[PDB]
Amino acid sequence: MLLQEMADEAGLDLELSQRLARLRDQV
Amino acid sequence: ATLKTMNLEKISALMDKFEHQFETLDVQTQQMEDTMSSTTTLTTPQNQVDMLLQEMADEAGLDLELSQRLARLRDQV
Amino acid sequence: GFKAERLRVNLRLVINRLKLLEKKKTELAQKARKEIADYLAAGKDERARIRVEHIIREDYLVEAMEILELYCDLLLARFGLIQSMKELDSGLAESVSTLIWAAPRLQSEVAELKIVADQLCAKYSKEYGTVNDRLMHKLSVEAPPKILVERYLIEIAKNYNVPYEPD
Amino acid sequence: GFKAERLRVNLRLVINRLKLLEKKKTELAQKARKEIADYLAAGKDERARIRVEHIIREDYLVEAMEILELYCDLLLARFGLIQSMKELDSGLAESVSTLIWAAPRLQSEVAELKIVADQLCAKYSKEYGTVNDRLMHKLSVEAPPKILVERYLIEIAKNYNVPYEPD
Amino acid sequence: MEKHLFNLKFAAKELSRSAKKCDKEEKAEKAKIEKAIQKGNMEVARI
Repeated sequence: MLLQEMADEAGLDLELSQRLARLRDQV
Repeated sequence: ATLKTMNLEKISALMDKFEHQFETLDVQTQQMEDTMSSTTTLTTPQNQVDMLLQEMADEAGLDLELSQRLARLRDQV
Repeated sequence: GFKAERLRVNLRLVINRLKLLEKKKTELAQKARKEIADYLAAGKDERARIRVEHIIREDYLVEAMEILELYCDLLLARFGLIQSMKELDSGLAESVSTLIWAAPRLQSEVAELKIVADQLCAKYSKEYGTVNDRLMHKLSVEAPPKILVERYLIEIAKNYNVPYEPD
Repeated sequence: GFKAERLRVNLRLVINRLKLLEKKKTELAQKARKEIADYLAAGKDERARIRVEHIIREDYLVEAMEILELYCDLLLARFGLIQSMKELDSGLAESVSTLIWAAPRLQSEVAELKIVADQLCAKYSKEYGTVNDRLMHKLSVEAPPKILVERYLIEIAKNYNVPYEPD
Repeated sequence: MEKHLFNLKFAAKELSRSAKKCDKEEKAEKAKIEKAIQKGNMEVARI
């Protein structure tokens, strides 16, 4: 996020744990 | 240099933020003036301003009670 | 603890604060019936009905304040009996009971009713560990009837010469 | 958590913000119907149809804002019942339900509806873990009908004295 | 116990000065991020 912020400031333009936990709970 | 440090997307975001902040500031000054009127309501009665406008418009030739009735009607129901 | 001079001072402050609030809120009603007439002239009717509900609540509040001013002046007149006796008089029971009742209902606009009710509860803690019904109706958090609202709109339209059509 | 004074302050802020947005968007509609007439005078017709779709959406948005302003003023009138009761009144259910519904639909232009809907959900979390149909139609993300667009063009052409031919 | 009290107060001052110099070096490294992105060095910017 810090690289995204300081690249958008210069104008360059370049959750998951819950999903994988529920999928481990499934199988 | 200036068009890479300030893109058209950054101009668009800056201008949307400009416009929305002046919207919020106009809401601020609206409620400010509302309080500044409500604080000094006793020095500006509405009837005196109305009759004064009627007088000074009739002088220039432009040509533009209830509390008791509503109190009795609240007494009725 | 009950202090008599504190109760006398705060009753006089209640009288003065209620007089100023009566004048200010009648002037605010003068200001706002004109904008209700402006909504009626613009044609929006349910908007004017809701604004009329606001102004009916404010007028009930003004009549409630003059009832409480009457009762606080009654306590200032009978303050000798208050300071003398220890048992609550029958001529004082209505006033003391409705001021203790109406002080939480009017905590925001008159902050001295809290002190007056604390002094009256400290004076009569043996009785309280009656209330005026018209005053309870005017302090009641209840929507006014629609026929009252419509009637209110009718007289606003009559004073400001705006065509309005009821239900 | 529900805080009543926060909800009252944010309802007044919603009323003020919606009044300012109504004035500003009606003025923007005044500005943009002239350029729709300019496209009709230049001869481009489908371009004017798409601009008319924009202005129809803006006019539906203005009527939606006055409906929400009516409902927020209704909550400001019945705020005593809101603060008193714990069960949702039948006269309040429509207003509370459509404000909780319309607050994600109007998150961008009125940022205080998010706070108002959070306070209403915190107040009535026991009921919500109804909505006005005309208001849902005006907030609906759906293209307006072509006959409405054509009709809209006809009155723009009539006001600005431009020859236009429908379908 | 006065020697250990002096050492504990000196250790608290050393930790506070370490926090100050790290908050200064954060601003220095952010200025270096800006200069590296202006030069176009993304691996230097990530470092």
